[PDB]
Amino acid sequence: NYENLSKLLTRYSTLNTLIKLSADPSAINAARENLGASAKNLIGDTKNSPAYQAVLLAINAAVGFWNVLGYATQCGGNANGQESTSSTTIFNNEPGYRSTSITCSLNRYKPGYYGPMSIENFKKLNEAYQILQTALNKGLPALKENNGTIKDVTYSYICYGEGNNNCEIKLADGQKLQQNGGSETTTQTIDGKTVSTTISSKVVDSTAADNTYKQSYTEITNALKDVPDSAQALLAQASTLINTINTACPYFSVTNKSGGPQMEPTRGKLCGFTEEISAIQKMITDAQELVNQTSVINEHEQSTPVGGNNGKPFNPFTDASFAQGMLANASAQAKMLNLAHQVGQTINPDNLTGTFKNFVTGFLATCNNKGSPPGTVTTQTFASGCAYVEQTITNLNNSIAHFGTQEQQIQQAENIADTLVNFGSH
Amino acid sequence: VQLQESGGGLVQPGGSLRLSCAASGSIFSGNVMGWYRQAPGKLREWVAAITPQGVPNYADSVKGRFTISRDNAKNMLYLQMSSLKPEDTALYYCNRLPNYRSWGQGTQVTVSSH
Ligand SMILES: CC(=O)N[C@H]1[C@@H](O[C@H]2[C@@H](O)[C@@H](CO)O[C@@H](O[C@H]3[C@H](O)[C@@H](CO)O[C@@H](O[C@H]4[C@@H](O)[C@@H](CO)O[C@@H](O[C@H]5[C@H](O)[C@@H](O)[C@@H](O)O[C@@H]5CO)[C@@H]4O)[C@@H]3NC(C)=O)[C@@H]2O[C@@H]2O[C@@H](C)[C@@H](O)[C@@H](O)[C@@H]2O)O[C@H](CO)[C@H](O)[C@@H]1O
Repeated sequence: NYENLSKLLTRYSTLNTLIKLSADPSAINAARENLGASAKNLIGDTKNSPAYQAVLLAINAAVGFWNVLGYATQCGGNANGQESTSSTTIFNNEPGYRSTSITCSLNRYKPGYYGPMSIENFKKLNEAYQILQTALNKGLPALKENNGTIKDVTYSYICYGEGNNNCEIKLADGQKLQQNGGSETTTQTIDGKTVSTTISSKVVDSTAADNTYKQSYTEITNALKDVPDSAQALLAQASTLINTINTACPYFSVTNKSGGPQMEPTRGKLCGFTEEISAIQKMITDAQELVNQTSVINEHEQSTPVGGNNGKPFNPFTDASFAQGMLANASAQAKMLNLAHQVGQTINPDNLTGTFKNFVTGFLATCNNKGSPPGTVTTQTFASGCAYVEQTITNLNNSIAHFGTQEQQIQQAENIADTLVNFGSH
Repeated sequence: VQLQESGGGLVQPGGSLRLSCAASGSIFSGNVMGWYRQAPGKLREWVAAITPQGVPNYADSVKGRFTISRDNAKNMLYLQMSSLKPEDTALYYCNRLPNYRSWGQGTQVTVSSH
């Protein structure tokens, strides 16, 4: 228990300095400029922002997980999770085996746990997937630009074969969507905005010219309009993607072969990737927490200069009501940056082990496409991430390494504010 | 979570020094690491950083003079310091980026003439 300040500042000399800076409005104003600039780096910039890279990384890991495993994942049946007798259902723009589609044509077995994925669950997964790929392909916006949209996300699936009822669309009046050329509007909420979808139905006969299934089919097109692309929006989709996979917990089976890296386990149930799925969920959650710091930073601009209220010298004990704002802003920035770092450390294979490590290095953080733009599904996407997972970790690191000064400024600003806040009680 | 710097001393200007930091693997592994210094009357200033892949970057005040490297097998971090001016006199500290909130003891570097 120290009696006085000189004995206290003998030992901790940086504290003397920090007091001198707390009394000097030009020092204070410099700190507040820094907070301006470092804020711009976190939420206004993209490639140089750890926050941006961490969000992108969380999204990419969810997408990549499905790009790795979706082709091996067994799916089938009819509506409401029922088994089917001869129902083939095909989703376009999905990473199937040697294909840009996933066929779900497993008949007879009941969809469910350690079983086929229901078409209901696929649908739910696929929409999240289509939106994420579309956004990745268009490139994500800076964190603060949370009011933009994707003009158009469009995806189709097709149902064929006797008894297949997966393209029957009910609608809220209880009326069926007209199967030949029906077309109807739907809504849902995506971070607090109402998004319309134009859902439409087409029938194509067996004998139609170059219907290559020589089987008649119903095609469902879904056209979403003005889909929000904020972080908070795409994380929620990512969350839906991975939680869908995880709750449905379908059976899957990959054939390993000789040569390549080796899937462990080769077969089982998707939710058996507990370590992988946990981390992806944790990444998503931490990116949500990080993004929520954006508003705290915005609510507390630091661009108004601060002075000795009346042309007379600055008094730290009375002239510094701005300090609670400045403390909260800096703490928000620090928190973003930590969260950002936490996100990369959850998936970075340098700290992984075992089969989880062999998942990320052998599969997730690779791409067998032959480098195409993000969001691209090709006939070699399957069994590899193809979501720039390594490149994204590398950039998160590079962004963090290039934030060394900025991080020190934030700390300094925080202590200065803290110091003022203190003086400011009494 | 431990950070231990060594290697500093007193030198004439134009001198060089090799700073070392043993970091725990929790700190080091898979992390960007970096060097910092704290001169009398100033607050800690970031000096350099290096990614886990070995990409270095530096502060304008030391670019061209200092070199940062990491031995990924020994959880070790180094600062090769050349052409030392009196302005580089400071306690030097090592840490990951973003920082672990408990800093090591640091190592004193003092530069002065004759
Ligand atoms: C109520 C509603 O609107 N829809 C639900 C309904 O869907 C089926 C019904 O509408 C019936 C009414 O007859 O029609 C089915 O669709 C027909 C189309 O009317 C027609 C126009 O192109 O073509 C039929 O295709 C033919 C053709 O592909 C040939 C070529 O090989 O094969 C025919 O079937 C063969 C059969 O496979 C052979 O074994 C054999 O013995 O001969 C016959 C031909 O006599 C094939 O049928 C087409 N039928 C089918 C089964 O595809 C509706 O089927 C749905 O719509 C089509 C276009 C596909 O999407 C199917 O998968 C759909 O199920 O009842 C359903 C329950 O089965 C659903 O609930 C619908 O929502």
